[PDB]
Amino acid sequence: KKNKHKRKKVKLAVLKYYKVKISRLRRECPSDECGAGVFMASHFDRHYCGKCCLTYCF
Amino acid sequence: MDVNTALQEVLKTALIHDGLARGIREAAKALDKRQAHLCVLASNCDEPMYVKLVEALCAEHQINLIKVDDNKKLGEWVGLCKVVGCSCVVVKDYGKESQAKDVIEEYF
Ligand SMILES: [Zn+2]
Repeated sequence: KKNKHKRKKVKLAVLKYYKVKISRLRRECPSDECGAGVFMASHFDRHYCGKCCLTYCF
Repeated sequence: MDVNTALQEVLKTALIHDGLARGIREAAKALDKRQAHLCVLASNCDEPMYVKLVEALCAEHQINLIKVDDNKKLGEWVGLCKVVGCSCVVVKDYGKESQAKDVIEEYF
């Protein structure tokens, strides 16, 4: 039987985007729809915005 | 016309006008977006990095902040009612100017 995907719950994910002077560790998506609020995923070889699927390879 | 009553009335108006952003993630997005004139914080929350980030971002954006006592009461005020309990709120905009809004601005 095929198993359904289960979302891995992350506790206080927003806490990982900022360091306290403030520092935004995750790169922000440079798109008209997303803007500064949305952060881009830092994968092992690429930056990937979740909202608009924008990907910048290293 | 206490500041608590003013906050309750302004939050009710913002919710009725869909101008409220509940939760730390939505609040942080609204603050970073150079919007969300006002912010409300709950002193009950036990996470230190929570309050540290909330206050740091609020000060960096240079916007008003209020430290209410109970997270459960804050959630019941913002309209999560059984109440989930909101530990950080943001006012994206106010629906209409009111005496409660004026009292909040004076307290600011
Ligand atoms: Zn994007």
